[PDB]
Amino acid sequence: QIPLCANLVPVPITNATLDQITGKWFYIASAFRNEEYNKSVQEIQATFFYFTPNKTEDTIFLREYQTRQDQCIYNTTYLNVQRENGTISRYVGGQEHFAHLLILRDTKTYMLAFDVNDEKNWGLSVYADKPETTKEQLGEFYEALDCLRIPKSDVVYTDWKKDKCEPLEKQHEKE
Ligand SMILES: CC(=O)OC[C@H](O)CO
Ligand SMILES: [Cl-]
Repeated sequence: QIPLCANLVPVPITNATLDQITGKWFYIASAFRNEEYNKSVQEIQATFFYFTPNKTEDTIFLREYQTRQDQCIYNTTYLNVQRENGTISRYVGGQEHFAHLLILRDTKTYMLAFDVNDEKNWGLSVYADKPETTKEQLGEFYEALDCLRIPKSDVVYTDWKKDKCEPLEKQHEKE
C-alpha cells in the first residue's frame, strides 16, 4: 500500500558519472522533513559551486560560492564518494552525512536525496547548470517530494537576484 519513488532509486557512480558532474552547478532548492533544517537553509540566498572529482581517491573537491546575509562566502572542502551505493557524503557538524546522487533525465539538473539517516530528517535538494529553471525542469524533483510526502509549501528556493559571489568568481577566473 506504500507507493514507491522511481526517481529515488540509487544508481551506482562510475568514472563516467563523475565526469558527468564535473564542473559548475547552481543550488536551486531544497525541502526537508525536519523544520529546523528548512529554517537553517532559509539563510542561504544563493550558492554556485564547482566539482572536481578525484577518481583514485573516491573524493570530489568542492569550491563553493555562497551568498548569505548579502555577502559572498567562499569555501573549499572534499566530499567522499561511495560508488557502489550511489552516494556522496559531506561532514556536517563533524558527522558524515550521505546523499544519493540522482542525475535527472536531463543531464543539466541532478538531485541529492538525503534519505540515508533517520526518516524524520530526510530531505531532497536540486541543482542545475544555470541559476534559473522552469517548473517543468523541476518535474522530477516535485514528483519525488510528493512521493516522500513533503509538501511543495515546504520547499526553500534560492533567489539568484540576491547573488553576491559573481564578482568574486569573476576575479578568481581573471587570475
Ligand atoms: C552530501 C551532502 O550533504 O552535500 C553535498 C553538497 O553539500 C552539495 O554541493
Ligand atoms: Cl519519485
